[PDB]
Amino acid sequence: SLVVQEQGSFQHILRLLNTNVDGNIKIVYALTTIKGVGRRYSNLVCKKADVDLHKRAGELTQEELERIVQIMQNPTHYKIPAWFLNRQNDITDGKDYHTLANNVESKLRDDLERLKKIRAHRGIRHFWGLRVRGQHTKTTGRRRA
Amino acid sequence: AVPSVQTFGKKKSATAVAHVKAGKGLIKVNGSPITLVEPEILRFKVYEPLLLVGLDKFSNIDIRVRVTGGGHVSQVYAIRQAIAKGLVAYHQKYVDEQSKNELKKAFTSYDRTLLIADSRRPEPKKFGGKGARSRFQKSYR
Amino acid sequence: PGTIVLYAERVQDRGLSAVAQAESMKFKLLNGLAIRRAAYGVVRYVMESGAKGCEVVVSGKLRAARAKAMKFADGFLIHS
Amino acid sequence: IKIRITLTSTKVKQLENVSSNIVKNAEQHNLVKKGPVRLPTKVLKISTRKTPNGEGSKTWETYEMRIHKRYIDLEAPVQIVKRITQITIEPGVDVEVVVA
Amino acid sequence: FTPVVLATPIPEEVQQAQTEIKLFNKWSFEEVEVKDASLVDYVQVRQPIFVAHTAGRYANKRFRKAQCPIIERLTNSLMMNGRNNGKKLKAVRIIKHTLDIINVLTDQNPIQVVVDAITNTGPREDTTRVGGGGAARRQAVDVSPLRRVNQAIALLTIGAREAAFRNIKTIAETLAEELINAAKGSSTSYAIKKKDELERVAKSNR
Amino acid sequence: TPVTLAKVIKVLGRTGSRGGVTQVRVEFLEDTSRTIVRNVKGPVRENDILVLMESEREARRL
Amino acid sequence: PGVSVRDVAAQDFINAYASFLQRQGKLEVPGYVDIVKTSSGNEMPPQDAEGWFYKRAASVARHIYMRKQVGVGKLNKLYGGAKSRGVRPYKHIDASGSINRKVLQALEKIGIVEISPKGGRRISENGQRDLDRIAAQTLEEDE
Amino acid sequence: KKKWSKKSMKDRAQHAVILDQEKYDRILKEVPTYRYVSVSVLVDRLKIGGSLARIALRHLEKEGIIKPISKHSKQAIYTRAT
Amino acid sequence: GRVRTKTVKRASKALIERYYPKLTLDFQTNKRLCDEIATIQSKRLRNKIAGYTTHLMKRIQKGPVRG
RNA sequence: UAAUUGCGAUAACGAACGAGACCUUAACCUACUAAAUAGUGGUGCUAGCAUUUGCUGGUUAUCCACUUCUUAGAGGGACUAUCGGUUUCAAGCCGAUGGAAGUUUGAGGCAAUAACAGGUCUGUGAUGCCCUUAGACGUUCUGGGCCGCACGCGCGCUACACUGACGGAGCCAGCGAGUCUAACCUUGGCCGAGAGGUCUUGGUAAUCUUGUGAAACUCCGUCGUGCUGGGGAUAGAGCAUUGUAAUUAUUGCUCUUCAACGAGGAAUUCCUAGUAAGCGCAAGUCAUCAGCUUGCGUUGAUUACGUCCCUGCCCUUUGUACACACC
Ligand SMILES: [Mg+2]
Ligand SMILES: [Mg+2]
Ligand SMILES: [Mg+2]
Ligand SMILES: [Mg+2]
Ligand SMILES: [Mg+2]
Ligand SMILES: [Mg+2]
Ligand SMILES: [Mg+2]
Ligand SMILES: [Mg+2]
Ligand SMILES: [Mg+2]
Ligand SMILES: [Mg+2]
Ligand SMILES: [Mg+2]
Ligand SMILES: [Mg+2]
Ligand SMILES: [Mg+2]
Ligand SMILES: [Mg+2]
Ligand SMILES: [Mg+2]
Ligand SMILES: [Mg+2]
Ligand SMILES: [Mg+2]
Ligand SMILES: [Mg+2]
Ligand SMILES: [Mg+2]
Repeated sequence: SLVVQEQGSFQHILRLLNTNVDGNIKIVYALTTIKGVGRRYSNLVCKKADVDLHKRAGELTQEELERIVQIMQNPTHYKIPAWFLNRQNDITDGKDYHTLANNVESKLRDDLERLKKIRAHRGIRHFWGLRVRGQHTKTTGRRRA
Repeated sequence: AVPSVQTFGKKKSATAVAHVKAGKGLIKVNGSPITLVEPEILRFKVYEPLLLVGLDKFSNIDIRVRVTGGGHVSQVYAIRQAIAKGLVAYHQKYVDEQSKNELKKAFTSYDRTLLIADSRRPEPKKFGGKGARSRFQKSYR
Repeated sequence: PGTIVLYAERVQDRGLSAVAQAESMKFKLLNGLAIRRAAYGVVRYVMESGAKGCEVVVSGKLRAARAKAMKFADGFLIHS
Repeated sequence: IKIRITLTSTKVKQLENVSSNIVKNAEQHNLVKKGPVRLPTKVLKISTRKTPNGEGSKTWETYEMRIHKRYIDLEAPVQIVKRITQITIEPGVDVEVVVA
Repeated sequence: FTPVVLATPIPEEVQQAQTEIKLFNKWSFEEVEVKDASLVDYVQVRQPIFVAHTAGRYANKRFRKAQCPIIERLTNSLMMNGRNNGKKLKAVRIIKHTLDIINVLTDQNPIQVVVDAITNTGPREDTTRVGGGGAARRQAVDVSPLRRVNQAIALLTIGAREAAFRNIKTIAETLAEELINAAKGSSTSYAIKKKDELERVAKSNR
Repeated sequence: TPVTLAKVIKVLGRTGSRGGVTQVRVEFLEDTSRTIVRNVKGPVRENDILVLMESEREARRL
Repeated sequence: PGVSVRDVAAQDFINAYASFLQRQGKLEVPGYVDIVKTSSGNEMPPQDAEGWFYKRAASVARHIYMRKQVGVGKLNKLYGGAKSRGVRPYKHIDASGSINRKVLQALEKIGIVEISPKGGRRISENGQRDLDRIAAQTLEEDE
Repeated sequence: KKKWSKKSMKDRAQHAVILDQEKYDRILKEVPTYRYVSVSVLVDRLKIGGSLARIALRHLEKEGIIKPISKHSKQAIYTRAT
Repeated sequence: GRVRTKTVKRASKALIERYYPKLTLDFQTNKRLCDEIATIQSKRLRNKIAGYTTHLMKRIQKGPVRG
């Protein structure tokens, strides 16, 4: 309907959570390149941080950005019902967490070497590099590497 | 009593019972006038019995149809057959054939299935294949 | 008790019964009669009783290790 | 009274015979009645592989039992009513009479 | 023309399309005479239809498909390549948009454009295969007027489908520029380029 | 670009090993009443009109 | 001349009623709006998001006027869709029950629809009154 | 692990999404001399994105530069108002 | 193919051999009388027999026929 | 001729089975019998808008009338009918017309003689013989395995995207299944994002689930040629259901991780009209579990109407050093 000209404050790709956040495309799908944030979480985070969803993430001022990443790193304070979270009742402290950029693969490795060092079936299955969810392995996953 | 006839138009599994009587001449499709069938391309397919004979012949008779069965496309062809059959059957019972004779050759020269339901019925599925004729696949080595 | 009763009736046209003749062939074979002789008597009895055609087939090991089948029949029988 | 007589045979000739005898019984008993209302025939399909083992061409086979149902509504005193239950019995014909 | 009001409000546009002239959605089936001979009474004009959707039967006989209108034959070839099998309502809507685009560009009748597209791209010669034996050989033959129309519809719809695949242009406008170029003759449409290379093979294999 | 129009007057039969080519004899509209024999790739009917890039042809069975 | 919901197109009627209830803004807000997918088969929440409780209320208001009685079970069957179950083939799945139940509970509060015998909910005189006025509004906006 | 092909890549076009003042007035004089305007017209031409090709198309309606003939979704057909 | 079997042809041949001052070149009256003049178990067979008799009446009216 | 189907010829005449005939099913019946367990119209009560007659509805003990649509029982109809060609001018064939239907009307069921040393003793308290028969190869209990993976194949399912994905609306089927000494198909109310839980109800069923408001589809919107909002494999955390028991996750759900795949090489399969193909639904097995099968419906193409080139089949003649017969 209406088209604004342009701002001098537009920027290309930017830095949040020590990730290379792609600009130039919409904000909901911009935060999806961060590991730990998908389509549902980025849509809800932007909704609670009262940014308009139509605006491209390449044009956004400062004070919305760290507000957005504050809701990411502290979800349950901003009325997230704790079933959106990736890592709830974690393994150590029973609280509800939402892992993020360098935490998602961090919690991935420490669960695995705990499972390896506890000598459970899932640990040695992951150690051998095979399928663990009970999939048939006779005729699938042949070019595994 | 009022002068009233009733017909039906058929398709694969869609039947449209049309109640044709005398009046101002509203045409209804199950609760709603003709302009709201909503495939919006087959809408003009339903106008086809009306546009072929002129809207003056529909000024004295009101038609209400009730269409069940089939799909959206098949229900449309049930209406357009029930409208032409109901218009003809009214002119069988109450007025002269000179309307009827010019009604039927107006229909049948244009599109044959306006008055007669088509004979194409589904074939039963057979074992050894997904369809009536097709098979699964053959393997040898 | 009292809801069940059984009635016994003589079967009309005893020759015109496949199940009565099959048991007639069955107990004749285990009595010691020849397979050809027992069948030919049964096939003769069926058309003597007023049939149109008959056919008795015996399959199994007869006078050999290898099994085969012989088909004794007369008259005409339809199949389809 | 409003009793119903429901017939649920599988042989159509005897079932139509029993139904005809019942409706002709009430006709000479000058009774105004509901006619023989004919329910849709139930087709019981069973599809099986013809082969006992699993070898050969996958040939299937659909066995089928056709059950025909018919009910007649009748309104007469019980001395009449118990005699329709006494008569009109045929092989393979299930006859049931219920009240109200 | 006479405006007649009725209990259900009949729009004027459907009234004008009814009594004034039997039309398409807005197009006329007159002055659409095919200039190219030998394809008369094999492209179907003079038989008007309001929409391309008709539940006709032309697979019963041999030459019955020639009596089907060429708009409906175009929609039937539009619903191809797997996932579009069936879905004829999309095929009619694509054609309706296509004829609109053929009206704003090259402002003549869109029905006249498609019948010029059919006649220009129809291959008049092609090659069959003789019994090759050691090596296959091509032999040039003439083409029936029925196969000339059938090849024309197939070549136009294939070129539009390939052009609209994996690019921002929609199916309606790619079919429009295929029909515009085939009516003109430019060797940039896929339909014309396949025709000349088929006739070049026929010329060199007589 | 000379082209010549001819009208099919009598269908002779099928030819080709797979049967896809039809022998027809055709009558030219221009230069009337001189007739040759041609081959047709597609479905050809009586009173079909053929166009030919060249008319200097007899038809031999394939 | 007599106006019914059947007398006007379905799409522009629902849009008119949702905008009317947006302009009014008095139904309810359940609390878990803008977080829910409205069905198990959906995978990401409605693209509109400044509403859709009012498009849904408008749709069921017309739908209740269409039929005699529906419950929450019939609405889930209506508003369901094909669920992309990953690699496995598509299947019809039911819609989310809490939205349609809270829509009807919100719909009960204003008085636009009421409870019924034989189960479910049913339109009444005041309910169809509000439906019939904007149905009259729906065909004078063309002028 | 055989491709059985070569799988050549593309040219990697760089259509910008947001416009600027130099691109803003560019569609004002250049929308005339288009005989047919659509989303695909405004993308094969100057390199604005598809979404703004819809937004600037609706923008041209409230003032009025190009005329409608059909307003179907997924295919908007628009000619020049003379 | 509409070739008629010998059961139809011989039943038609026997009716022609026996009931010439009878059924005529109209199929409808021939079907309505060959049903009671001959015990035929099937309606399809009865129409086939009555059809071929009418075809034989047409052949008879134009010269003699063999058999 | 689809057909040793028939015309006919004739050292053969009269026959029999197979084909056909037959049976089932899908089409037509405003012609018969009827039908609150299917409907339709009118009359009552009542809701609303316009009010001026009207329109859209609801209503089980409000009745009245009818069977067009719907279910059946008994029937009728189609025999290539009529016409025009062609053929020793016989069987027939081709075109047009009428007809619901004129590819034996469509699709099936049944299906000869002779065989295979086809498969099955793991369906059978059908079995001859051989083996075993109390630390039994009997039966039963516990825990595993039948899923195990460096690889090779067959049937398939998702896809590689704008003829699209996603979100709102719109909105339509048919085949069929369902509780007794059991606990089935479930409507409605309530809670929960969801899966699901709870209080009830109807149905031994044309009555209730169920109009199975199915899905592809239509219409508005967002995206935008980017392995991208295409695709969702592989993983991680948690919530529920079935079951005594789910760990090598039964299944469902919520969030996150987002791999190949850019249309497929040599090759190869199925198919002539409501058919292929797209799309779902019911049933089977089932406490739970369909990417399978048997069927049903929705949308619905293109291209021959031919030939014997390839692979095969039938009949005649012919040559054969072949007979477990060209392997
Ligand atoms: Mg299929
Ligand atoms: Mg493209
Ligand atoms: Mg929906
Ligand atoms: Mg009432
Ligand atoms: Mg048959
Ligand atoms: Mg056995
Ligand atoms: Mg044992
Ligand atoms: Mg196994
Ligand atoms: Mg198999
Ligand atoms: Mg959609
Ligand atoms: Mg149904
Ligand atoms: Mg996706
Ligand atoms: Mg799909
Ligand atoms: Mg199942
Ligand atoms: Mg299985
Ligand atoms: Mg092969
Ligand atoms: Mg020699
Ligand atoms: Mg030898
Ligand atoms: Mg050799």
